[PDB]
Amino acid sequence: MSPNGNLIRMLVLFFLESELHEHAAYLVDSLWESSQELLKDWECMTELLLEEPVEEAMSDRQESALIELMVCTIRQAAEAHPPVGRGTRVLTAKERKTQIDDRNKLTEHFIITLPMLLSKYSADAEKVANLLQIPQYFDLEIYSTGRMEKHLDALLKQIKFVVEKHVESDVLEACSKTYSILCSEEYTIQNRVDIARSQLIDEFVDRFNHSVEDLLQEEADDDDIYNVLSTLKRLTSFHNAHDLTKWDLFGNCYRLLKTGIEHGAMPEQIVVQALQCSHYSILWQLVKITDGSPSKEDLLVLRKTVKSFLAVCQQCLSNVNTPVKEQAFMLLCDLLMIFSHQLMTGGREGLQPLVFNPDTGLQSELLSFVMDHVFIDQEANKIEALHKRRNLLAAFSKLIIYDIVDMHAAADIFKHYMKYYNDYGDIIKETLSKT
Ligand SMILES: Cc1ccc(CN2CCS(=O)(=O)CC2)cc1
Repeated sequence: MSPNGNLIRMLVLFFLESELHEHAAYLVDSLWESSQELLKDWECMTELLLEEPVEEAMSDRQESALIELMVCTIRQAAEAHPPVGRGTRVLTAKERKTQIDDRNKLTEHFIITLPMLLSKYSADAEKVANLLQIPQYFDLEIYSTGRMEKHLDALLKQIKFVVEKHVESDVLEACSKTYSILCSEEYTIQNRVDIARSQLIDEFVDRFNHSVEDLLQEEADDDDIYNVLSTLKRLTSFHNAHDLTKWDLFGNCYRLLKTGIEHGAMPEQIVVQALQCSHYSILWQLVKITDGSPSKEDLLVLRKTVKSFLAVCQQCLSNVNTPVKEQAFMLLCDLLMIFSHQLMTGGREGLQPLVFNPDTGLQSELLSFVMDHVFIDQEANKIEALHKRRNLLAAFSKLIIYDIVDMHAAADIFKHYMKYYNDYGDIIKETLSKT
């Protein structure tokens, strides 16, 4: 109890203080055989985190490590398998019984205590994004069973306060995914969560629409920019996993982008998010059309939308801010792939009107960005910026393979940048072999 408390406290210390475990998941996984009993004392963990001291209080860094360790243990108990990259899969009857009981214990426990945890740590973006990894492991049927509706309300309350207080893509994304999980995985509670969700969306769609109108009718206050950006981030975040097409967000994202192109002066992060939000609106318009039985005008309306947006992402390659150029680029390669001829596969040849072959102008510009932003002359940030330029190349690589761009003009650029490997590589290879 206070014994298990000492062990968990020293465990958080050994993790933080040694460089002997870099990943919490890996430490937990390694101690799992020997210390499963300790590592699932979740009452002890939430107590440490929620109670005030008498004494010796936890530091902010230890609080954070304890949450990350707690969530790793919740995953291991619920999944009953090592974490990704310690895998090698069949459970014994006793492991299956322990998995069921463990899921039951953590579900009953964290349904009650996750609201209290979110409440206390509501400001700390890292901690909240960690704490919201938890409900994905819930046995959601218990929200009915244990007459625990009071605690579902409690969570939705605290998710609302979190979404309202924050703009970090991590946090917003954890809220978005957590609403997804609560909704479409149990009918009893679906109806209640849908209401809390759509109410939350309405409040943000109002704030966004009022902020857009402020910004555009204006010379523009720093408040006008914060208001648009902050509300748009929430809606973009959610628009990935929630179909928000009933709110015409595309229209206002389009105006934000059309204004910034025209008067040249839209803040980079408003352009980037407006781009992402518009893209997510289109993907969702497309899903509703594939699955429905769409009329001729239904298709031709989505066509006009996609053409004006391809045109916006085209013009956005010429914006000064490289984050914009990269977003515009990534969406161009996505969209030109999606609205290729592939679309007409699976007897779906009704969709011909939605196909788009990029013109030469666009292919040339999708060639330039590669030359300018994938192939550049010149710690942690640089291995992250490399994998991104890899994604940007791979994304572009797909348009080459299917001849959506000039597949020859592209290979020439690959010759030009590989030259020093085809001219001196053999000599460099054998030399480095013998050292
Ligand atoms: C939102 C936004 C889009 C594009 C630009 C770039 N600007 C317009 C394209 S251009 O070549 O006509 C002159 C440069 C700026 C802002």
